[PDB]
Amino acid sequence: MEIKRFGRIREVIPLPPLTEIQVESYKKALQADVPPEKRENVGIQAAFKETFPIEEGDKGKGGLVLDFLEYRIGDPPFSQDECREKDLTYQAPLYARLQLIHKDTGLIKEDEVFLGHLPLMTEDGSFIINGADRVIVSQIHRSPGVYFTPDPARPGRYIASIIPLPKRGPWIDLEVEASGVVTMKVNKRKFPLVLLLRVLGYDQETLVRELSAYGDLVQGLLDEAVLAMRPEEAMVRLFTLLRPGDPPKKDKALAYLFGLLADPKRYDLGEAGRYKAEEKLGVGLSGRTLVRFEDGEFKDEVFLPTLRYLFALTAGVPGHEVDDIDHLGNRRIRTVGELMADQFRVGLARLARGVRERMVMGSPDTLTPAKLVNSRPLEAALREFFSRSQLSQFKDETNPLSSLRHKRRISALGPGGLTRERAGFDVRDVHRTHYGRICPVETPEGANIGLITSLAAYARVDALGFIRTPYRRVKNGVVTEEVVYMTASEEDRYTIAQANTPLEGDRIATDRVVARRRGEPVIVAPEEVEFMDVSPKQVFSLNTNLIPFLEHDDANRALMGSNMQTQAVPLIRAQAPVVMTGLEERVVRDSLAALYAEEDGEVVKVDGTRIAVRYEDGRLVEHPLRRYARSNQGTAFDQRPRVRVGQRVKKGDLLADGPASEEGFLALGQNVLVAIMPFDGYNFEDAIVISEELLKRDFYTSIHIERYEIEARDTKLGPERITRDIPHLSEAALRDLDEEGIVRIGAEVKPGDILVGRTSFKGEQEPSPEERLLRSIFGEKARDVKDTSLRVPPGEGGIVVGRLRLRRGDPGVELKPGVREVVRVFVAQKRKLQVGDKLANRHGNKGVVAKILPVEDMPHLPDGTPVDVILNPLGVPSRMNLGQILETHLGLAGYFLGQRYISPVFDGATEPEIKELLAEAFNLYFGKRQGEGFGVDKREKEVLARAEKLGLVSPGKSPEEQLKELFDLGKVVLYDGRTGEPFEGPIVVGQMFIMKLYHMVEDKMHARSTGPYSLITQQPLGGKAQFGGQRFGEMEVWALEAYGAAHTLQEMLTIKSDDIEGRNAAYQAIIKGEDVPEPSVPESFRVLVKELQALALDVQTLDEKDNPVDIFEG
Amino acid sequence: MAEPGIDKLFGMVDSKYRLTVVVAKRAQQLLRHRFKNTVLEPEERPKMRTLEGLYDDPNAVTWAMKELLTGRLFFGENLVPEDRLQKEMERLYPT
Amino acid sequence: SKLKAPVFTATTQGDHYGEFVLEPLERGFGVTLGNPLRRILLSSIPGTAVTSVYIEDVLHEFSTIPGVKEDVVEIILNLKELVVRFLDPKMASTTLILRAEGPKEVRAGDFTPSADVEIMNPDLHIATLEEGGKLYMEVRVDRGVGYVPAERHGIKDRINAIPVDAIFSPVRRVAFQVEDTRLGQRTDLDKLTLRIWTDGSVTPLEALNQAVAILKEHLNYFANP
Amino acid sequence: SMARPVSIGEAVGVVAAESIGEPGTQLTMRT
Amino acid sequence: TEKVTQAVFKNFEENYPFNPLYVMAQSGARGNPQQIRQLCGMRGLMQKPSGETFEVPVRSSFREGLTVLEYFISSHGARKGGADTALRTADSGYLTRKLVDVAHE
Amino acid sequence: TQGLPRVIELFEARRPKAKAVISEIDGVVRIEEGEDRLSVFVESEGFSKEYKLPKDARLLVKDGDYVEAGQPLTRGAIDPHQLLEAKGPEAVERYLVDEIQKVYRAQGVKLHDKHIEIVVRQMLKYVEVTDPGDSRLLEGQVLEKWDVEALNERLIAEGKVPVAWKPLLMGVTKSALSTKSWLSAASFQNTTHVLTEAAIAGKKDELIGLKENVILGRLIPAGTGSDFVRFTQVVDQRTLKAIEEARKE
Amino acid sequence: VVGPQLKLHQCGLPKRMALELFKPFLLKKMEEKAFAPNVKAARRMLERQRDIKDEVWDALEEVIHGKVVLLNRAPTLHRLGIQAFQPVLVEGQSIQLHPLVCEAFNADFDGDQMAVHVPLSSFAQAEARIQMLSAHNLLSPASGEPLAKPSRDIILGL
Ligand SMILES: CO[C@H]1/C=C/O[C@@]2(C)Oc3c(C)c(O)c4c(O)c(c(/C=N/N5CCN(C)CC5)c(O)c4c3C2=O)NC(=O)/C(C)=C\C=C\[C@H](C)[C@H](O)[C@@H](C)[C@@H](O)[C@@H](C)[C@H](OC(C)=O)[C@@H]1C
Repeated sequence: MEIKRFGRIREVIPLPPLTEIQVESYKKALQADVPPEKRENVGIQAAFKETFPIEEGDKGKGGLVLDFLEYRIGDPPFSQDECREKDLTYQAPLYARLQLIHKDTGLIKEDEVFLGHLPLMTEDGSFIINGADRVIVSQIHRSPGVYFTPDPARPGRYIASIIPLPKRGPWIDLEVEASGVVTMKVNKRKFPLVLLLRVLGYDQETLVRELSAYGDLVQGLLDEAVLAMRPEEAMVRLFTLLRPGDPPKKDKALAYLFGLLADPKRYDLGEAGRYKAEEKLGVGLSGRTLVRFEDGEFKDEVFLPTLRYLFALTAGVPGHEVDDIDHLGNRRIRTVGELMADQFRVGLARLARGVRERMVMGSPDTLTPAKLVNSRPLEAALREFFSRSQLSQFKDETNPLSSLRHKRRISALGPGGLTRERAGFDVRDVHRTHYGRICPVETPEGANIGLITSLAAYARVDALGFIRTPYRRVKNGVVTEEVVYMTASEEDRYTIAQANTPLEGDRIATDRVVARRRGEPVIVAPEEVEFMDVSPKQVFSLNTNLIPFLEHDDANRALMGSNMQTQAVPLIRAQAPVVMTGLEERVVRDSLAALYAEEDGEVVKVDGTRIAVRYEDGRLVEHPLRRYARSNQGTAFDQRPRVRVGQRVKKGDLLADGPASEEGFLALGQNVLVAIMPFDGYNFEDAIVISEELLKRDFYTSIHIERYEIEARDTKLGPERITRDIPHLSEAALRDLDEEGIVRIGAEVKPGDILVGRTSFKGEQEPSPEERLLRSIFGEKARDVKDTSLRVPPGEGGIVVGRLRLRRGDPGVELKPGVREVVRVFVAQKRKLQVGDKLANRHGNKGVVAKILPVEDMPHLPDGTPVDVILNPLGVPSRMNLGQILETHLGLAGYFLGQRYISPVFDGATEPEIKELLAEAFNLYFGKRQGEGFGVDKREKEVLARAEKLGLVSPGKSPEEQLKELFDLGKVVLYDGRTGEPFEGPIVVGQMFIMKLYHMVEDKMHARSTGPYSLITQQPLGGKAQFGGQRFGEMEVWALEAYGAAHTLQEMLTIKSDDIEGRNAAYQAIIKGEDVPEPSVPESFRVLVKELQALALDVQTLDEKDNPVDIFEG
Repeated sequence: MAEPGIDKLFGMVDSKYRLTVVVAKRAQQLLRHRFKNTVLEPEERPKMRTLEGLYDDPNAVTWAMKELLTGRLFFGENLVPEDRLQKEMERLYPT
Repeated sequence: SKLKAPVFTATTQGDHYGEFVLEPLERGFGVTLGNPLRRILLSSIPGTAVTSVYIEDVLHEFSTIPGVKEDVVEIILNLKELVVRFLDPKMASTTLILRAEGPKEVRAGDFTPSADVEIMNPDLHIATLEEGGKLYMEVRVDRGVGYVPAERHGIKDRINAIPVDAIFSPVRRVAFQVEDTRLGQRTDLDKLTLRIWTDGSVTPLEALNQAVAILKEHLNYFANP
Repeated sequence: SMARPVSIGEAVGVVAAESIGEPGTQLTMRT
Repeated sequence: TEKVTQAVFKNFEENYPFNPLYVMAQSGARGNPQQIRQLCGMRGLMQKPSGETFEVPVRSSFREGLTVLEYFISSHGARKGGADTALRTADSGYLTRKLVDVAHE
Repeated sequence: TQGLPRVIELFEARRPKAKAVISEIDGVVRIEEGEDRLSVFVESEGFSKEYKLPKDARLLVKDGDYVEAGQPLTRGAIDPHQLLEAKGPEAVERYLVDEIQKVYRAQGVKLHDKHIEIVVRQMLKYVEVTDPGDSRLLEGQVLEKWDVEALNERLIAEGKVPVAWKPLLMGVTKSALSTKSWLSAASFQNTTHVLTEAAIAGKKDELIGLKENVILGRLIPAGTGSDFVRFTQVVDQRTLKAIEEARKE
Repeated sequence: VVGPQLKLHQCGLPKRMALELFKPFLLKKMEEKAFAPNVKAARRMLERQRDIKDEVWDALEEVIHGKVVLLNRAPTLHRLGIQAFQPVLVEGQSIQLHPLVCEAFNADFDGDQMAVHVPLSSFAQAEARIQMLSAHNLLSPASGEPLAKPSRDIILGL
């Protein structure tokens, strides 16, 4: 189908590469392909240079130095797939080349040393960690610098916050107390500030000079003439107070740290630490908070002018102002590369500690490198991160958009940066300053609302990790071709113009110009303007940006629609929507879920499993197509070819489609004809009515793959064995297993059916005599082996797509101790719609299928076609998701006019334009009618008449023109399939894009009556033959109490859970047909009495008149 | 069309839950003695409808409720001793 | 296809009002039968009702006859509630004469006791007159089809006679419903319950049987020329 | 809420708690 | 803002008494006046995320779609309300639980 | 404060945010100095009370106003603790209810007063001792545990003392813990102590309430499980004339 | 899912799930009603992969007759988060809930699920019908006002 574009404002720049944050960071923290001479700090190089000139105990005295020279990343031992198949971290050996030096000089430049294994990234953006794809999600935290803030605990006061780059120094707080005292806080220890100043040579006078003026605040700094005396004697008493136990004069040892040297405090090299404090504090700075080693003393750098600024802020200079701990000029992103390198830094600082211990031990003339290095610290520290840190997610794989979204995810919680899910409110709020940097829609609904967030579309993270947006420059009048990505900080300085603003050619078009400056909306002179917006897209996330008529959607329902799309399960007949925002080409492409040509050539080999192409010279590549794989989420992602054997190629046009892709256009669901009316309570509340005609067309039907696993271990009683000779079993049972004990490819597998056969030994006593006499005499000889196979969980199953086996010792395979051999079986299902499936559109209209109607019913147009979904209107005006309506109307045009559309966000279709398209479309739909020899049947009229009385049609006009009007208005006369009559009053009808979601009734829903009760708790759970019981929570108990439901409650606590005696009395009773039990004494009572006795404490029962009663006697 | 005349039932008792406790105990005795207990027997007995039709309604609870609103039954807070009310019940074909 | 041919119960009153249930039925044919029937039921079952009234001394649709407590309309409406059936099977129309004495209650039976015409509902209130009661009547009764009101036809007989609404349709109300009965594994097979309401003239079972014959009769026409 | 006098046995204490507490679902947390 | 509303509802009443939106919101079906007036009239004055009221009102009305800035300014409020629910919801029945404990007997 | 925070604030019965001042005694008003520090006097012949107000105080009484004991003077919340001891437990009760409904009402909810009434009754359920009868004079005891030891040690076996008490404003959660019932007191955080204290003393339960009975899985003492109903038996007419034929042999 | 065809006092209940739910109940019924001689041979003849006889669904219905299920949804915020219903054998895999009952339950047909419980003692069963039956619980216990009342869509028509 053909394509119709909409709206003005052309984009000066295309969208950034999208997976930027992820891909382009690691690369530059990894400096993989750059001569080891040029490699220039931050990343792996940093962590190395950070730690490395490693002097020995007694520095430069006992010999032995050891220093960094260069590092080499290896070649990964296994293929990208080999790793996933054999559960491996896709890694590479990082050796580092180091030279050891003596006091008598050694040039022992040991030929590299293994330092540990380093995981590395896909082309995609993701990692592989023991099989399974993973995402390192990027975190936000306060940016290093000096800050202030008002005292929340102390009304009308101010604390002073000193923040270095994380895991490189501690939090320092100055806070003038309601008791004169000033106190420096640090390491969660609090000491009088003076001490630290006394160390920096601050006399009781130079304080009265630089820090009196504003108020008598120095009063509590001064009355401590107790220690304003000797610098060295200060150093000791501080050392004493801070980290106690050991009080001599070598305090300089500790005090050197949070002073000079990039040991801890390197708030910045050439970054914000200075810059920020050089702009927010009192100018002039170098690198670390206070410079230590000058000529033995400790010279000040930051501490005083902070204490100054704080003081000049409780009365203070106008222009001295509190800090916005929320401004995106103080919120940075930590990209993957940064977090990995930060963990790489932990490794070294652990290896160093180890190296330091060993140089001392060994004889100084024997020790080389390789002989000093641990290779287990780094290996472990890098291992721990990628596997175990909260910032290391699984991978949202449901559809190709999901994965993409998952990369540009910004978190607030997790490690280091530690916001607990039990904090913040303004930390949740959308800040003016998110504009263009973070989406003001597209957050999660409950609990996380505000703390998890997505990256704005055109936005990008910069060198020091602040998000920047693009703004066009305006040379007073003209709108330049030059764009500038700028800080949220470097932004509060200009009169920025909206992109809405019109332009005759390349210059402004009206004297009243809409614009924001420092946030608040302002109307401004065409000269006043300093920058422009590039596109409205700029403002929102990708998923937001996927919503056709966002204009007319209320923000709240728009978030639901912005999500959910993530939840869209790829369909067999995926199809891109009839109405788009354009963005759908690129989201597929950047996801790399789809294949594309390399260098314009010609295709040669085109079949199900391969596309190979003769390129322009370039040699020859075959590209394999992943086929019916399985997502992280059971999604089943697969590629389909879209090119002809022999044709010239598009320098990089679609070679093969993805999973949610139709012709390289994001296809997350289907477009379908909808009626907007109530049915018969069948679309009540939010329910939806389906035309079974959908199922027939294999429309909303999706493929899902599940995977099953089973292990084999050795134990005291013998080895568990993956046999095919399972005891006590028919040949009917084994019918489908190869000579091995594993199911065949392509087996229809039912619930209960054997998936993988395997036999534990188990020695439950030794068969008593007598019962061996019979066992021998009658033949059936005793056995040493149990059934313990796999078998299909109740309700699961489908057709057996793939098997897979890793036994102990296999090439690169290592599996957990005391286990040998792992079997995995993959089963596939084809789904179709069902009563209880969830369908939603991009405007946030969710709802479940409640009724599939046979074609006989279903509202149908006069020409004969019935509609496909009946969507209740009452779910419209409550929420204000008005776009969904707008989108249906165009979809009616499109249906007859036979086209697709592209109406981008805040710059798409305008009513008149749709109406014109509708007018054009009706001349056809009725053009047909009258051409095939028909028109306005008695039913249509009946309606039209009462329709003008409603006031939708023009009285005076002819029934034909009356029909046109009504049509054009997006409405039309509809017929009840059930009774040949019409519904009086026209119905709005059209084509609508809807998606089928993650959740299906298939995966929900169980019924239990009796089954495996646990040997631990003794209540129902575990389901070896059937599923497991529903739980009765505290709130359900209150309700039963609130009713008069005595027994019904008691039942739920005794004969239905752990009350074995009566539990069984129940079952027996019904089998017989007896009125259940009457559990006289509840077990849980007896169990109470006793657990108490086993502690002493008499605990004794008494009846009415008050004589011991006894509840036991068993 | 909810329950067989349920409003008329509440009226008989002093407290809601009495009706509940009686309807239970009557169904309880009704259940044990294979329905040979009825006070409504004749053509008043409650019935079902099938692929055949008109088979006795199995639910003992139902029976108690219809049996109760014929007045015939007598419930009480304390008249007749239980230890002698259990044995005397086996009079016309017991369990 | 499976299953079997259905059962037709008919719990009946005895003149007006009948219930009818065609039970187990393929998923849909509840409406596929009940709907067309309903239509025909209220629309083609031939009947007989009042059509034109002349009353002595003054005319118009709105008036008050002195000596008569009611007013022309309440007479005219009462009239409409009068049921009567035609014996002589080729009768097309009749006229009814009413002679009203002194102080009295005038029933429908106080009409002319002419045969060829049995008055179905003779205990009708017609009208009441006080002392010195003069009311003479001449009302045309007519064979017709549906509901054909006074505005369309304009039945002339005299010049002081006023035409009435013609409710010739012995069914005065029809309503049906289609729930769904279990049948073994199948829980969703249709169960159609038709409920008819008539006057005196024609019984409901009759109405339905007529109605089924009519649609059966029309379906026939669909035969190649 | 049979719009009668109460029957003895109604565990009102709890009916009270729910009754009071459920509409706290629509009670603003922003203070 | 108040007059647009009270005269969107004047219109409906006087011509179009059977309008879906109207009829729904006049009966107890769904909808309400503020909702309606956000669809047909004007969304009105908006609060910044810090209490203060944005002195440029959202002049537009869903039907005639609102715009980028109009959209953005009217987003701060959407969140410091959608969090209000989620913070009330997460606390299971904290208050009912307190209550059930003092009273159950 | 408003919304759900306020509902807690009332039930938990705490010194509220904005502790609006209330006159300890009745007399006349005498506001003085609107500049340096602001203060409202309540005075008669005899007593003369001085209340010093924050300045930011939104007091709504103009000078020389007449006034009632315990009546608000500064506007905002009343500390229902200050109210109790200065106007009564009954008077406190009626305040609480009236004030909670206030929130529920103004947000839009309708629910019976008698509901809130029941809970507020428990918030008062307790009393502290003055001059004891057979215990120590510091104990916190249930109001109608010390009712049998009040007008019964005077109804028959008179002597010793009727036991003098004072009302106490327990805050719903704190009125929760202090229950006669070790069983339910246990479920709560500190379980050792309950079981310690309780075992040392004879401590019988009685299983009055619900939670208790549930803990042991016993049959709830309400509804079908209320002594008032549970004992009801049912007998047939033919069966009743099987007792006329068997009770006189 | 919504259940508009059912009476106020009726229930959703996928036959498959109603079958498992009452299984023991159905086992003796299968004995008493002829066909299947052993209670164990009955369990065999339902289990045996699948495909249940017409004669069994016929029976399931005769067990179910007059008994109720407790439905229950979400945060059970008042007694009314638990109601009692006479269950109705249904096509498909979704419990279908009456549109009136939504008010109290605060269910919405946009993804919500409900859980179902079967009481066993004639006591529990009585207890459930008489006191907790949806159709016996018409007015709110908070304020005598109607809780099961015409709503959203029912009002539209009227
Ligand atoms: C170590 O990873 C965990 C961290 C725990 O620690 C902890 C404290 O820190 C967290 C961080 C740092 C997050 O960034 C995060 C998150 O973004 C998120 C949810 C909760 N999301 N859900 C909302 C609704 N729902 C019905 C299900 C899940 C989270 O809880 C967390 C989270 C935590 O809880 N999600 C969202 O809001 C959005 C926008 C999308 C989610 C998409 C899919 C569903 C997930 O990404 C899948 C692919 C997995 O990645 C997760 C399941 C991870 O589980 C593992 C081990 O794979 C989990 C993040």
